Amino acid sequence: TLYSKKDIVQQARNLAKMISETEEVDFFKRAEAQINENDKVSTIVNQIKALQKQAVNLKHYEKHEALKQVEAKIDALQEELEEIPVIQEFRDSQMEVNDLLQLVAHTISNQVTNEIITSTGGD
Amino acid sequence: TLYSKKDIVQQARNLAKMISETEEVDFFKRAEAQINENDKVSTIVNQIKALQKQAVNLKHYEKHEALKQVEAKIDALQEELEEIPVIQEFRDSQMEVNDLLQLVAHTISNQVTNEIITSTGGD
Repeated sequence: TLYSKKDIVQQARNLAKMISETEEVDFFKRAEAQINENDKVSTIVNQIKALQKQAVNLKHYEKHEALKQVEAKIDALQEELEEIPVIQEFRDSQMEVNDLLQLVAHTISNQVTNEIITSTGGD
Repeated sequence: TLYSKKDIVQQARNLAKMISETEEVDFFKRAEAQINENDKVSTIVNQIKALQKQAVNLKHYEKHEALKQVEAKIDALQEELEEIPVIQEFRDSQMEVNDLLQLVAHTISNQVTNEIITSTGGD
């Protein structure tokens, strides 16, 4: 009997659980732990939050010129955030995990095509 | 010990082999067999081929007006091709397989995030 879509979904979840037990995701997890504890990241994320609250207010009241300044402040803070060591580590771990996922997707896609070819021969 | 990228790739290939043994891919395979044997599809695909050969020639010699006619002929034939029953079946099977693959990708992506959350808690 053929695998049902339901079987495949369960098997895909099993693959994901193993993917979550790779050095890549292990890196992402400890990196994430470090940015949740870093004080500088906390200070900056809060300031950004506060400014985004003002932004919504300024646009409501159509304070365009004032909005531009708040937006400049947010851009300034976001770039500062990315300069932070633990943030750089986090971004690096994110990429490692996203690249791994893409590899899995390509592998699955390419293997399916191979299996279909070996079974049919292509059209 | 954590799974290595290599382990994951192998496991992804195993998932693909099972995916290739679903009703979806089984549908794609018998649909593909039918268009490779259909005479009308063969006639049209060959005519399209021949015209694409003329197209390359016309553009080389810069026969723009003439190229436009050859391109119109190709469009006419392609649409005729899609009207063919066995082709409609093939397109339907292709979608079933592509939708299944997308589901697998989403499932893997969403389960990884869940596993990371249950292990860390998110950032």
